[PDB]
Amino acid sequence: EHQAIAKMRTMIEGFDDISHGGLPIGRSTLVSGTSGTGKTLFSIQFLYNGIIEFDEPGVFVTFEETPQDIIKNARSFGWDLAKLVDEGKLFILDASPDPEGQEVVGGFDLSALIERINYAIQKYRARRVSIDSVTSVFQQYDASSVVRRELFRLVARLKQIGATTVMTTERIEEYGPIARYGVEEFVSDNVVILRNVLEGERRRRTLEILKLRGTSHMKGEYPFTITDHGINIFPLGAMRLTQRSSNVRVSSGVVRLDEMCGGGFFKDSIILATGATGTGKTLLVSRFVENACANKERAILFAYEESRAQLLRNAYSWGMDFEEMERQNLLKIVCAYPESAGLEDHLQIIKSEINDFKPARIAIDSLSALARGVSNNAFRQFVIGVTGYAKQEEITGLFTNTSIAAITDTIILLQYVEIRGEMSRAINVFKMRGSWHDKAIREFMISDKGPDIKDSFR
Amino acid sequence: EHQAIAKMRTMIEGFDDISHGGLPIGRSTLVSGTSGTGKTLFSIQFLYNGIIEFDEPGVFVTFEETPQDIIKNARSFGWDLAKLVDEGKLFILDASPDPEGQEVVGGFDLSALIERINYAIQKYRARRVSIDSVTSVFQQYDASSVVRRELFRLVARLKQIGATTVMTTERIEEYGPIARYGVEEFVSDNVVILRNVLEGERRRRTLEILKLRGTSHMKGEYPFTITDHGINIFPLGAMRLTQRSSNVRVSSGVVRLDEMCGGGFFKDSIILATGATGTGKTLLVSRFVENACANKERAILFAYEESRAQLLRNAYSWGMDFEEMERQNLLKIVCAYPESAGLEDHLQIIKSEINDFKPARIAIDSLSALARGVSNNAFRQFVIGVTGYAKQEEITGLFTNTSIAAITDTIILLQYVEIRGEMSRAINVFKMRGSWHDKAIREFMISDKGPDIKDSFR
Amino acid sequence: EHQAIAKMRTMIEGFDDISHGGLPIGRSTLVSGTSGTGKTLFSIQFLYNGIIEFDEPGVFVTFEETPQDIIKNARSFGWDLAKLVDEGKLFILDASPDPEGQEVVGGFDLSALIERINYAIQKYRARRVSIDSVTSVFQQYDASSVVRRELFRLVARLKQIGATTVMTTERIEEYGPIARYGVEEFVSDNVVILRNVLEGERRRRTLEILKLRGTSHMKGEYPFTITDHGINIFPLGAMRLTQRSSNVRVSSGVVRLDEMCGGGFFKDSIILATGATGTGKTLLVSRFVENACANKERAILFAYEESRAQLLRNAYSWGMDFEEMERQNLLKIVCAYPESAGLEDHLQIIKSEINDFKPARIAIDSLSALARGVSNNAFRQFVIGVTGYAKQEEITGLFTNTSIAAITDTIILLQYVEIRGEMSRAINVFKMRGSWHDKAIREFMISDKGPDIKDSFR
Ligand SMILES: Nc1ncnc2c1ncn2[C@@H]1O[C@H](COP(=O)(O)OP(=O)(O)OP(=O)(O)O)[C@@H](O)[C@H]1O
Ligand SMILES: Nc1ncnc2c1ncn2[C@@H]1O[C@H](COP(=O)(O)OP(=O)(O)OP(=O)(O)O)[C@@H](O)[C@H]1O
Ligand SMILES: Nc1ncnc2c1ncn2[C@@H]1O[C@H](COP(=O)(O)OP(=O)(O)OP(=O)(O)O)[C@@H](O)[C@H]1O
Ligand SMILES: Nc1ncnc2c1ncn2[C@@H]1O[C@H](COP(=O)(O)OP(=O)(O)OP(=O)(O)O)[C@@H](O)[C@H]1O
Ligand SMILES: Nc1ncnc2c1ncn2[C@@H]1O[C@H](COP(=O)(O)OP(=O)(O)OP(=O)(O)O)[C@@H](O)[C@H]1O
Ligand SMILES: Nc1ncnc2c1ncn2[C@@H]1O[C@H](COP(=O)(O)OP(=O)(O)OP(=O)(O)O)[C@@H](O)[C@H]1O
Ligand SMILES: [Mg+2]
Ligand SMILES: [Mg+2]
Ligand SMILES: [Mg+2]
Ligand SMILES: [Mg+2]
Ligand SMILES: [Mg+2]
Ligand SMILES: [Mg+2]
Repeated sequence: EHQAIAKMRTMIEGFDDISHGGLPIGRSTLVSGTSGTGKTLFSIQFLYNGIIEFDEPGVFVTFEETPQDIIKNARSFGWDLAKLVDEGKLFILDASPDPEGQEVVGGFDLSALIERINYAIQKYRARRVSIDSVTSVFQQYDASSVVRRELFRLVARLKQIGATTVMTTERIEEYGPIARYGVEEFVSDNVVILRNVLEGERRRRTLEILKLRGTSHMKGEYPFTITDHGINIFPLGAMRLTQRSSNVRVSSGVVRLDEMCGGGFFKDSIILATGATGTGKTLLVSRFVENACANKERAILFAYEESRAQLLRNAYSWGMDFEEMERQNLLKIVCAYPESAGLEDHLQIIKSEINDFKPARIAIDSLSALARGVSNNAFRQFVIGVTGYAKQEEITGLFTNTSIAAITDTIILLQYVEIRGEMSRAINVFKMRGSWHDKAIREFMISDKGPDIKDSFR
Repeated sequence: EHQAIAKMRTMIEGFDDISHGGLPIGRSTLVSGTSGTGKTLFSIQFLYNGIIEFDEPGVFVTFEETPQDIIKNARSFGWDLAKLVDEGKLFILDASPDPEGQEVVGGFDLSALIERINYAIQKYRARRVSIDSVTSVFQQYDASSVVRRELFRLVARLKQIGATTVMTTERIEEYGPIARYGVEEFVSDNVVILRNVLEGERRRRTLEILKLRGTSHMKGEYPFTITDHGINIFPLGAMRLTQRSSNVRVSSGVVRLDEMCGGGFFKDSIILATGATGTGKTLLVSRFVENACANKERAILFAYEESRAQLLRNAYSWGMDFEEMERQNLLKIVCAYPESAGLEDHLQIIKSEINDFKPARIAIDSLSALARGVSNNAFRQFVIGVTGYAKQEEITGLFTNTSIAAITDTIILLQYVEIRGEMSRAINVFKMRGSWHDKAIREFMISDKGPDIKDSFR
Repeated sequence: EHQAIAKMRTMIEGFDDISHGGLPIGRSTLVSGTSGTGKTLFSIQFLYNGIIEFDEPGVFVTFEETPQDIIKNARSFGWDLAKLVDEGKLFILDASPDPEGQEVVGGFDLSALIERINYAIQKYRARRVSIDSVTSVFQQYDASSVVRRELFRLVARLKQIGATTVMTTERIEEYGPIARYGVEEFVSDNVVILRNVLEGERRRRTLEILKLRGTSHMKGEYPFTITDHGINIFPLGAMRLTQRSSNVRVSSGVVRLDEMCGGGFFKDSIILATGATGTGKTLLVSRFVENACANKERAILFAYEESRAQLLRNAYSWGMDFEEMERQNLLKIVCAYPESAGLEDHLQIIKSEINDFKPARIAIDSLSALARGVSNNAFRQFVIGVTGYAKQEEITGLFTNTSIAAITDTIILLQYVEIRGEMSRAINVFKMRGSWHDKAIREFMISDKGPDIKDSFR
């Protein structure tokens, strides 16, 4: 209702839409998670994007890893930190100890740990601080009520200096307490929790903001993925659309099908073909993709239950010759496998290939193959993400389901009808959005040229 | 995006496809698991394959087992370690204690344990170190925050020496914490966890890489099996195929069936026969196998619900004489039992027999017998593995199911039809991939010669 | 692939098929289980069968029971130990303490416990050692990391002496850790765990080998039963068969059933009669059993729902006179009750009666009565065990099920058909294996003589 707390953009893909503008300026943040969960590179990316984009130097405090290993690990993501250290922008502070030697109590914060930090801040004019593994200095005393004053004096002193801070903490369990001692969540103003939960012999990374005092955020768990470019969080939200085309109807391979359905599929719409097995869905996918090369357009076919070479053989059996249209770079075949990764990584692969090839038509074969063994919520998230990315990029998408409906625009239903001791077939344009769709039920046969929709069942 | 961390191949079957090229060079690795889980021989195999293939000497540090027992245990797998000790390649270091004597604090790392290791490394020019049961030296003090500095100084010193290291740690629970003290996962760069989980009065071994800092890997649990040659992990992934045959259609036993189905089964395809009990599925399996001897080819029949001798009796009742074609080594019968082992063991037996006999036809009788009592995910993994190995080796496979479909290529349906107070039968080629398949529904009878597909039900 | 570890046969019924030849020679073995689970008599039987069969003397170390009580407890199983002590074969060593007195630390191993053991081994030339309740000497100090070196020096010293050793350990929980302190499973080479799990107000004993270093075994839980002769484990595995009979077809009580079904039931086959209640299944069982006395053969009827006297009354109502054929010792009736014991106890009773009477025909009435309230897996094991023992002994078996099928050879289906306001019946030989089986559906009535298969339903 009035003035709010100013925030700082982290430039991590997807985090700034979750926290409503970034992290608050001048306050600490706790990033706690179990082992192997992705919390060391969060601070690395938070420093790197701040240096590169807005030209803000930052410091990095280490407790377990030497700086050379940090630079070597960050070298795999593409970005180089040794050059930025040479330029005097970034300063890796070392507080990890010697492999041999003695100790007394393990030092103290205002002894040297905050003094060297403050000297480096006033020397490099840093704006962002990333203290990593604060649990590595409190470990020497199992004194759960004594670490409160240590964390409190650290957070208060860093607030007095006036720099944005990210702290990192370890867990033991996945859905238990937020940290080890059950103290740090009641001290830090901002809490971010990372999970790596194992269910059904598969892992799944999620991110969650627990509290930001004095401002608003999004509540719940949001999935992410560590890739070659770093952490990639997936948010939600519908931007502006240009859906009002209504006259840029495109063909659907079969001209007899386009006699039905009002004159062709809309350019920005989701088409669903459904039916039992062996009924002719891959034939419709093949027609839909192979029609695109006649207008000199690009198209991608994601196959999830066929072995490419088999697709080429069946296509040449129908008279298609995907190899020729693959030579001219008008068709791409991915030929993946459903259990090779999770639905999250599959969605990332789909988005990367769509961005790489820039097509005009997308055909995902057998969504029902991606729905075997996974949970219902994850599959629903995958379907919504794929459909939203397809409709936002103005791409005609065709999906195949083996026997969602409130999301798709057109539905073609295929089936078997037993006639006189023989198994025939039938086709039916079940629904459309904004067109007349030929309410008859006609039969068809898969000949040696393709589908041939015959007269009705009267 | 840039230069990555160089890796070292362990030559374990299936591990190099999971970790994307092996283990990182010059960094430690934690292999933690419960009792009896296969973590001692992981290090033995990691040393042995490194010596044999690439000629890299290595050292083995012991804490509980005397070297003679290690050599005697490794002798059962076929490989001999005493000769390699004589050649001066491998050096079993002993740090296990005397059965009688005294102690002070149990020694220390830089006292003698790292000094003898470093002396042996500089003496034998070793490249691979396998410290086994590091928990056997930290046990004397229940000081969970004090073992952190010990493990850290060990890992850092071994990194300074610059050798690839594999450490071994014990657990108490299966799905609880990664190790005993909840510390070692936050110290070591690489974590590998082995499980031996008991569910439904059956055991199942799985392997999982939890984190590799600075590189990529596969996430989740992957099953393995300890055999006469060592650990045999089962990866995933489809290599190059030669599916584009389309012309090397083979017969299907019954020439009347080959009048249907377009002219025979394809050479590289999966055939599924389905129906209720008593409808004649083993008859089709018998015809399919006994056709192969007419062209002087090899064929295997995996029986899972019949007692060999009963198969012989029923075959002689149909006129097959399996002894004659078994005497010429053109037919092999396995005669196994479903609850005698798990699905991974069954798949390993199938693969070993296929590799041993080099056949052209595989007939697995009653997949529905293997699916009783097991979980759904394990059965799906078994089906995909068997089908992938069959289609990779260019082998015609016939599977029997008693009343999957998206993986098979042809489907034959059998059923009962009650006509005029009598129970008849019928046949129906339900689907095919890349052929015309005679959409009629005809009856057949199991006479004293075999099946006789009669006219239609009009 | 090469030379393996030599093993020693324990001669316990069923254990030598699980561990592939017995226990390894010269190494310890941990037998841990909760209270009342059957681990004291395991060592007693391991010593006794070694003395009796292979003429190997042994020693028995006691910690809580005086030797006189051990002899008195072993006297109930039939075997006598006092005679073997007199002959100088068995030596029951005593280490249990005095009911009154003092102590210092509770002694020590190399003080007297291993020295008296070694003296007895060198005196009696013993080969087998059975130390019982090793937890009774480490109990005085709750020092879970200090018992490790004690167990280690005990196992190493016993290996140096060179005798096969069986140790016994206690638990508190059923599916928790293997022992009390979570140490002994990481020390001993061989681990055997006994369970006595309570589920559904019933107990069930199982056995499991967890690890044998350097050799192979069976993985999972295997049920056993303590009887008058000792522990009796139930393994799996199909030996040689003589199923190729095909010409010894026996009659089926009703001759009108025998012009159907090809000429009679096969002599070594499993017959299943199924249908609703009140349909006439016990009549078929009665005919099947009472046919056997006409050829002067033996037959057993296991009744599980009816009540002896009632069977006699209904048989005399049908004209059977079971008392006369019982007087000549050609018929035996068991007259048990389903909830009187567990499925393993029922299977053991069935096997004992079959071995005792040496019959030619078994009729188990109402398998569906044994399947009420039990789990699915245990019932499946019961069915497979009964069928395998019946087919291995060359015994014709008839089973009754009230409305499996992939294991039985013939199926007779019985039902109700409502005709014109009256409830009739029908019969149908649903399936056979290796014979022609009269595919019609005929009716029958239960008259005052027996069944009368009438004409068909056309
Ligand atoms: N280039 C990469 N591509 C894919 N995944 C990567 C890549 N680099 C690292 N990873 C993954 O990211 C994770 C590494 O996380 P990071 O080391 O930054 O923190 P952390 O392991 O959670 O920290 P800590 O070890 O202190 O608990 C691992 O799961 C690793 O497999
Ligand atoms: N040359 C051909 N002549 C006749 N029919 C053919 C030919 N090639 C393929 N078919 C037909 O292809 C059908 C197999 O199904 P199809 O490959 O069209 O996939 P789908 O049922 O749409 O879906 P899915 O790929 O998920 O099984 C069979 O019914 C078969 O008749
Ligand atoms: N030749 C073999 N064939 C099959 N299984 C074997 C063979 N040799 C050993 N095994 C099995 O491998 C396992 C032995 O594992 P290994 O001795 O390498 O380590 P571990 O038992 O996990 O170690 P620790 O005892 O320290 O916990 C056991 O399950 C054993 O039954
Ligand atoms: N000599 C024979 N004459 C007539 N019918 C026979 C003969 N031998 C076997 N049969 C037939 O065999 C059938 C038994 O089924 P079959 O052994 O063919 O297996 P299936 O139904 O394909 O599957 P399953 O392996 O589950 O039994 C019976 O219906 C019976 O009619
Ligand atoms: N003759 C017998 N018939 C049937 N069951 C018997 C017979 N004798 C003993 N049992 C049963 O066997 C078990 C006795 O086991 P045993 O005394 O050998 O060891 P344990 O009870 O497991 O040992 P501990 O008391 O040290 O825990 C009891 O369940 C007892 O009821
Ligand atoms: N003397 C009789 N006259 C006519 N019918 C009789 C006579 N005795 C018995 N029955 C018949 O016995 C039937 C009862 O079923 P029956 O005792 O044959 O067992 P079942 O249905 O095969 O199985 P279960 O004994 O397991 O319930 C009744 O339908 C009844 O008609
Ligand atoms: Mg880290
Ligand atoms: Mg398809
Ligand atoms: Mg070990
Ligand atoms: Mg069969
Ligand atoms: Mg006892
Ligand atoms: Mg009855």
